[PDB]
Amino acid sequence: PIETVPVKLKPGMDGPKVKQWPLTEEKIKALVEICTEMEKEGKISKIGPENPYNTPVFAIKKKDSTKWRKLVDFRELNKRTQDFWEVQLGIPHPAGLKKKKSVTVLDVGDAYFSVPLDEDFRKYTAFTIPSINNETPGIRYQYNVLPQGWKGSPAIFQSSMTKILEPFKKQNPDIVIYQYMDDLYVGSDLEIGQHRTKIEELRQHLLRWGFLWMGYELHPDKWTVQPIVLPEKDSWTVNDIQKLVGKLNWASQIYPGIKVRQLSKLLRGTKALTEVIPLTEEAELELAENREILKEPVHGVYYDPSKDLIAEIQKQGQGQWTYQIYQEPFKNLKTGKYARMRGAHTNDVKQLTEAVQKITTESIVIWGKTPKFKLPIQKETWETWWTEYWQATWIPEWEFVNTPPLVKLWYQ
Amino acid sequence: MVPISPIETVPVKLKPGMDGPKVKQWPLTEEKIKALVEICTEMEKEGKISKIGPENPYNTPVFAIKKKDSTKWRKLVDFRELNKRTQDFWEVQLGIPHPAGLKKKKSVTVLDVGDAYFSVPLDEDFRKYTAFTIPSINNETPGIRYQYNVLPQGWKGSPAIFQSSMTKILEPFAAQNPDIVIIQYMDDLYVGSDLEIGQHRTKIEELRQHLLRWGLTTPDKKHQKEPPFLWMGYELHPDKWTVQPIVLPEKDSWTVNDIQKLVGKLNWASQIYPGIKVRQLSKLLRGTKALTEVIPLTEEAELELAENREILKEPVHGVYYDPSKDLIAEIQKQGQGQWTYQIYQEPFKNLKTGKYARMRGAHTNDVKQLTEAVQKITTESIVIWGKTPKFKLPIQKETWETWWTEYWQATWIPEWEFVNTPPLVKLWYQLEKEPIVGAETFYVDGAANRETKLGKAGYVTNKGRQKVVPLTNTTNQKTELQAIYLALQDSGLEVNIVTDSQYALGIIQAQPDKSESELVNQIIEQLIKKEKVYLAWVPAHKGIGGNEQVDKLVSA
Ligand SMILES: Cc1cc(/C=C/C#N)cc(C)c1Oc1nc(NC2CCN(Cc3ccc(S(N)(=O)=O)cc3)CC2)nc2ccsc12
Ligand SMILES: [Mg+2]
Repeated sequence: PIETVPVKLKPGMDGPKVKQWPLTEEKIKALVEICTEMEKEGKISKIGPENPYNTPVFAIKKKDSTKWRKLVDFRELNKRTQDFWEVQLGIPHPAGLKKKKSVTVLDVGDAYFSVPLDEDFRKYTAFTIPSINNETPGIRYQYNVLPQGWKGSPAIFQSSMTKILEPFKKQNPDIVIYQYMDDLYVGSDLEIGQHRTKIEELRQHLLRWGFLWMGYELHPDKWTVQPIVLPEKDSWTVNDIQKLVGKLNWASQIYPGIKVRQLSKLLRGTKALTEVIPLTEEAELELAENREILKEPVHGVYYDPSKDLIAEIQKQGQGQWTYQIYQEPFKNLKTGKYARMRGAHTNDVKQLTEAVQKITTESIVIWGKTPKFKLPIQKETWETWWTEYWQATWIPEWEFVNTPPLVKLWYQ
Repeated sequence: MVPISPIETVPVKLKPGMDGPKVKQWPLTEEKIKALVEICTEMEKEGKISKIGPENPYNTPVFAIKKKDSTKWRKLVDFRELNKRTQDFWEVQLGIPHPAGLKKKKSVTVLDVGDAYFSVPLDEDFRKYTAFTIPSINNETPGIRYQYNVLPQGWKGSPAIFQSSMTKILEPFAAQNPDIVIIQYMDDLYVGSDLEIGQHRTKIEELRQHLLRWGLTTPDKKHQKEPPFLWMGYELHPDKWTVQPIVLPEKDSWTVNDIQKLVGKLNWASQIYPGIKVRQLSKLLRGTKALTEVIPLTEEAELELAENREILKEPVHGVYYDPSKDLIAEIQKQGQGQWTYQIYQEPFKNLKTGKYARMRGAHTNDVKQLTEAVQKITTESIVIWGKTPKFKLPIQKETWETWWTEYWQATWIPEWEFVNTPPLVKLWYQLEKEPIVGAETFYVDGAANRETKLGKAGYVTNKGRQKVVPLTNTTNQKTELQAIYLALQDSGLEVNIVTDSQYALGIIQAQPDKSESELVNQIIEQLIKKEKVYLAWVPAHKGIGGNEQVDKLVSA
């Protein structure tokens, strides 16, 4: 693969100039060893002061692994790299991947290091290994080959990947294989038993063509918009009715025909919050009609691939997190709820970081792109700690929610 | 002749589209021209510059400057125009080491590398852009035109290219001598180690032997500074470090920049002098840009400055870093959004100190500020030492547990332990999760007319208690808060309150303990007095009783 594909930046855009954030000693030492051997293998080269660009780098440990992995935060370079109409004007996103019973995710990013990078573009991949206390100048490198995490790497490599797969693909024409950045999503409609073998024979298939032993498996038969449910009770207090009317008023922004007139009139007077109110049968009927309305899907909800996906997350307590994915307000394309985030019963931020990664993974499977997150956390807390729990090879965008949303109660 | 390796040249370019400078040489006096001709002649025989023909169309003006007693002339080429057109570089001299991260060094040698600077060649293809012209005597001959072969002083790329070339030169020597440290500071090179003076001196001689490979001669800096080194505003002593003397000036009339260098001295001193406070002195600046405006010190700024004099009365020193011992950070609340901290390994010997000031906002609480201080110290500690310190915080473990388990945001503080040093950070109120049985229920509402600013606020309760208060010069949002305040004022120790104010919920659900709104502060003071408060929200104008009745009362 000696011929490099020519790559350019977007018109009137310079290369990234992103500051390297501080790293602990053990992450620096890990990056020094990794990059020393990458330099020996020709994947990267030292650079001089005539290169003013920079992209941040840190170190992670992938799921169920103890070997340090180098992760470059190419987010700025990705939005500055030319739009890629690869060999086509696009691959239509495989709408059947989200329907398979089992999907295994395979880290294939190491294949990128076989293709050299356009020599005129290498300077824009510059990154710095910082030193502790600025006691030595940072170690400056640039990439000679397609780097993991860069937008152009799957596009430039895909023609090489299309042929590596298609012997496997015509053996199993009902296996859906999808590529997003460094990862391959291989979904089969067969029960786990021989799925692992089918992933393993892909895994050895690839190594015969020039790996990482690793794969995380998902089951997207689940992924819908969770229904709005209303309580079913034999005795309602004034407070219960008030919370119900508030929830229904919120749901009325999403669903047509929600009514709270009969339920509100039960609260005629100035009653103690704990007093039991018997429901009239007009109120029961109205409540029953609202229950029926909430059983149907929301009217006119469609995915527009030109707009951003928005993911909101609420902390619900006791390790529970709710989330909604949408592009337009009250037009949820997907909602969900999480519990029992592994390895962090006493760390809110670790739980949030794992929720972000799982929502992003779901969004990749369903739409082939990552959402923009609205995170219920102060910026300084998130920014200090999220890299400590990050285990994915991509990174989405995020913004911060500083005012407590009233609607946390409605997804409760 | 001993063959020497060439210093690898850095390729340099102009900014895209731009061309080299074309600035006219100013007229000079005959005496200055004679001076510049001699200076450049010796520079030329040393290889620094070279005569060029008339084809070069670029030019940069040259000047001749003197000094007071130095009875000679100085050359100065003003590369301001060329610097505007030169590419950006990796400025590898951005951040400096903090002394508190440094480790003890038994011996330190200083080497002068000022003349090694001129062994760094300038990129051949860029030299043409450095052209300058000595005007001739009486303008009767063509001016002598030169260009640089070496890094011009005053040119944009010279500091970055010089340090990068030296670092590349020194790289194998440092890597194969792990028991020494080397750093470059302007024309000075400092080599420290823990070797006995014999082996140390040997390593220095080996370093000179190494630098000779590139033809670099490095005598030790003339007029040896005996400790401490005066470096980057610090005093580096062999076993202690501190800032250079902090002298608060005596004044009976301060203007806004006398306070702004006061703030800078105190900000500089706050990294080793514990308890420095600057808020009441910094607040005296906000809205002015005329620096000679005399502003009276408030009684609170004289008090603050006085307290700073008492901390500055005696020099204090920080210790250097011992990697074998723990790293500990301790924080204290100072009041008015201010926090101080000390980082140490052994008790009473600080590596460094510091302070944190609350962010600007309408409402806040101590736990959020303490959390922000922790994140700042965490990030600074990773910079300086490469690790998070163990924290000692003035907040009970039970208080923190209650806070983060109930707070609507995700939050986290790393490994920490309680230190019982008042004032302790606490939660000042906690709202109920469920309505209170037997507690009176207040349905509150407020309203204001947008054009006349006339409003009402009040409540009605399940016991028939009622109140409406007329208000002037008010808004919807203020009357909604007023209504809640009145319910708290007029209720017993336990109370259920029902509002339709999303604005009031959003404030109270943020759990502030202080506000820039006096009404919110009054509500906070009432909440502190209660035993149980349940706050419930309902949507407005949906026929909900209690709420509909009071809405009528207050909406004119
Ligand atoms: C080596 C060095 C010197 C200086 C001074 C500049 C000036 N002007 C600055 C830095 C940043 C240096 O760089 C590192 N300095 C250290 N530690 C220091 C070394 C100096 N001592 C003070 C001292 C020691 C011995 C004598 S003595 N007895 O020889 O007269 C006199 C004074 C405090 C700790 N550690 C590192 C690690 C990587 S770089 C680096
Ligand atoms: Mg009203």
